[PDB]
Amino acid sequence: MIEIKDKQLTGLRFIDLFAGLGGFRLALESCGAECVYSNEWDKYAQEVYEMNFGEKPEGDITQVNEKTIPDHDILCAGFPCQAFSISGKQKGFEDSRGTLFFDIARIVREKKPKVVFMENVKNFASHDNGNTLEVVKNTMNELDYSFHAKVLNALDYGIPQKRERIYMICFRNDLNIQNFQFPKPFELNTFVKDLLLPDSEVEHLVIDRKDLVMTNQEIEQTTPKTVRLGIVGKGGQGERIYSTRGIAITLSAYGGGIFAKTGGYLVNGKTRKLHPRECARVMGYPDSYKVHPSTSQAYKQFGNSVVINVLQYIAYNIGSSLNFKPY
DNA sequence: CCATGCGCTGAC
DNA sequence: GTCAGCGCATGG
Ligand SMILES: Nc1ncnc2c1ncn2[C@@H]1O[C@H](CSCC[C@H](N)C(=O)O)[C@@H](O)[C@H]1O
Repeated sequence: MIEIKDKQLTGLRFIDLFAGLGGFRLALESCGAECVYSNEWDKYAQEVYEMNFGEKPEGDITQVNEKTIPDHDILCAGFPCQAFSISGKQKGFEDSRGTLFFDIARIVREKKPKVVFMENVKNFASHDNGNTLEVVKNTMNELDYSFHAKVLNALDYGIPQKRERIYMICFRNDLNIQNFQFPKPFELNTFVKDLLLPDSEVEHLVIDRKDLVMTNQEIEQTTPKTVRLGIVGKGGQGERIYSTRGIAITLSAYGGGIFAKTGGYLVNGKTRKLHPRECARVMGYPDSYKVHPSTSQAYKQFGNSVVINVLQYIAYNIGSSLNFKPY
């Protein structure tokens, strides 16, 4: 993460829904806000959250009464995506996991916070010919909010990863906010090779298979794009190998292949997948965050997560607007 | 629960 | 024709 000297959100309160590792909390806390409620149902995720922040998040949101939730200023939610991703089937609103937005809508109707900050995958902006995005937009206008949405790629904000996502921000109409804007892009000066750990700390992650079909040469100069070097098996998901001189591919939660959930990379002559700490780093987490002791569950958590740096520049821009109240 | 071979869809 | 995805399905 980045350091913030000007703390634009000092007296505001917010809630962490679909908490996961607490990516939204780290970001909003560095700007000065305070957390008064958190929710998440996975046994193991609750263990890490507690290890780092000190509290246990409430369970299943579908059976919690919206009237018991504390008063607050900003609502945060990175809702589920299996039903909208380009890698899965595409059932959408007909999916048992695709109805979560309506619970946000339900909680929003009672507490009426000032800001709503949500995140989901790129294909959500294009799913069902745009009907899904419109249902979200119109439901939001009906509740008396304005709707701003956009797709930002992480390689444009300082992190070496090709993770594309849609961020949605909405302000209550009494406020009359007319100057909100998404952060501007800038040049990348850090690459995958600058986040890696020493060779000794790994060894056990190396893979020597006899399918290595080198199909390109190692490049000699850095570049902000994924550069493919070879294939294993049939070159399907998890059997593709990349150069440590470009950027990482999107980390995932339920992925497969011999180089599962992280992909494979050519390092000092050998091919291997990434370590949980290198996963923390390509996602913007600080070395002081404690990861779960089960490596298998650690990989699933970083893959469902959110990149801190981008949430930080966006949050700062929410506060600037709330603070511009001239006579 | 953990490991790993797959096969289709979207935006060039 | 090329290439990538906060995934799905099946075995122990
Ligand atoms: N019915 C439900 N009630 C409560 N939590 C739920 C839920 N369905 C899914 N979840 C949780 O929703 C999360 C979606 S992914 C969100 C990740 C988070 N932004 C990050 O910083 O890590 C998962 O952790 C999932 O376990």
